[PDB]
Amino acid sequence: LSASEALARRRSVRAFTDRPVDRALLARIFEIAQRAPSGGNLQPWQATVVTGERWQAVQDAVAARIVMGREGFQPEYDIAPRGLTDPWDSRRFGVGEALYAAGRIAQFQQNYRGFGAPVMLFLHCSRIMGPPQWADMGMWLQSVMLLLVEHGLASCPQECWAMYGATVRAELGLGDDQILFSGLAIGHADEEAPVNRWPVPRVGLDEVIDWQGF
Amino acid sequence: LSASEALARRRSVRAFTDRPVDRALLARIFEIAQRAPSGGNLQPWQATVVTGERWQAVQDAVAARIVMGREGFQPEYDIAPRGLTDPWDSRRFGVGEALYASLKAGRIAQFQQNYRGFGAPVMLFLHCSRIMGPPQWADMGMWLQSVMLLLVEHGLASCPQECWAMYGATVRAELGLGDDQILFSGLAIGHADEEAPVNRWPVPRVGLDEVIDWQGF
Ligand SMILES: Cc1cc2nc3c(=O)[nH]c(=O)nc-3n(C[C@H](O)[C@H](O)[C@H](O)COP(=O)(O)O)c2cc1C
Ligand SMILES: Cc1cc2nc3c(=O)[nH]c(=O)nc-3n(C[C@H](O)[C@H](O)[C@H](O)COP(=O)(O)O)c2cc1C
Repeated sequence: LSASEALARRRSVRAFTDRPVDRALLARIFEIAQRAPSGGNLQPWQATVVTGERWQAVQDAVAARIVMGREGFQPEYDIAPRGLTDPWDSRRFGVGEALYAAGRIAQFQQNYRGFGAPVMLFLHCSRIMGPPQWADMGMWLQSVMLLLVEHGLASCPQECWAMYGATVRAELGLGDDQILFSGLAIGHADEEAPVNRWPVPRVGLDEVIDWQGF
Repeated sequence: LSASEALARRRSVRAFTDRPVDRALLARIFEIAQRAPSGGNLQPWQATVVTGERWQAVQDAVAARIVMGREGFQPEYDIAPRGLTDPWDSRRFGVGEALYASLKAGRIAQFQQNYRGFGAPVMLFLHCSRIMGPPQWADMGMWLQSVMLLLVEHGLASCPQECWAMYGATVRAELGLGDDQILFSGLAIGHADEEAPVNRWPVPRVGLDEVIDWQGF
């Protein structure tokens, strides 16, 4: 499977089968993903991969947070930018309706069970790391996501876990020197599920690339 | 070429031939790279791709700052974390070893080549709105790595370059970008000189032991 095809076929999967994931395969995938670049070769990404009973523990700890209402929230940072304008948000609303086309509470709690993935990756780093190092983490993460598709697996990046970073970090036994960026649900896609088959929009290049001197 | 092979063969190339880059191919690489994910599908990345005379103007303007010594610096942000400790600090000097081994004064001289994109014919400047936060910066990395892998797949090479953020204001000026924008990084783009010493040394990575923790398996 070519990089183009991997890129094309990678999507945020929100329904996984219970087909087990080969730990050997994941390990091999992480080996190659480490070839992602990073400023100064800092390789600042760190990951705690959980499954089974531990993975169920994280779910329950956060579940406890969730019933606490707005008091249970423990933001690691600002997920949505303060000062998001509505022309930016129309992008999320464009994908937001299509995902669906109150009830919302129900689907969003599925986030916190990783949409049924058997494995959950938690991507974190030292609190000393700055914005370019977070960009390095993105490079690694997208490397992982593409390798998963190539290898017959699927994934869903989830920043929703950062709503409860401290709880997650505590449950993972990570120090308060670490900060949680995102979760990544991992597993085999339910490839007959509707939520996994709608076409996902992107803006046109006219909104992205400016050419000069050509 | 498979995604695994792309990941494996992608390196930070610091010696390019002067074979031009096909504008058409670059355009085709960017529509596919746009399939990168992003929080909320915000797609926060923006890029200004320069070549020829424009790419020469950016070079000259930054060179003017460069001779100003350290009084000329215009950092967009903190490139290296201030107070960077081990294990991390040993990692950059170690790759620093291998990069120069395959080549004070001369050391300095080579580093300044950064500001000519190591001779690359094309330079992409990746930027975004200043409203964007750290998670949006990770979104940009996701996009950038998509581009770098697609290049490799199509026989092109690149060098991501944060060195340009040392003179962000000047670069933004020469590109005509507003101060609502912040420059993250450059990406030098071109055809790799596949006999260059600088391009053939094996690039180290830490073992998974330092990266991955497994729980419940
Ligand atoms: C850093 C990051 C965090 C994300 N967090 C979530 C999340 O918490 N819940 C969710 O449903 N999707 C999440 N996503 C998926 C995005 O909504 C998705 O990538 C975007 O809508 C584009 O859709 P696609 O990836 O299927 O192509 C996240 C994506 C990224 C890159
Ligand atoms: C965001 C970013 C900025 C970078 N900036 C520079 C740079 O300014 N100069 C340079 O020589 N290399 C730069 N690099 C390349 C890294 O040094 C390189 O990725 C690392 O040593 C690993 O080497 P490799 O990518 O060839 O495997 C940058 C990489 C990243 C991700």
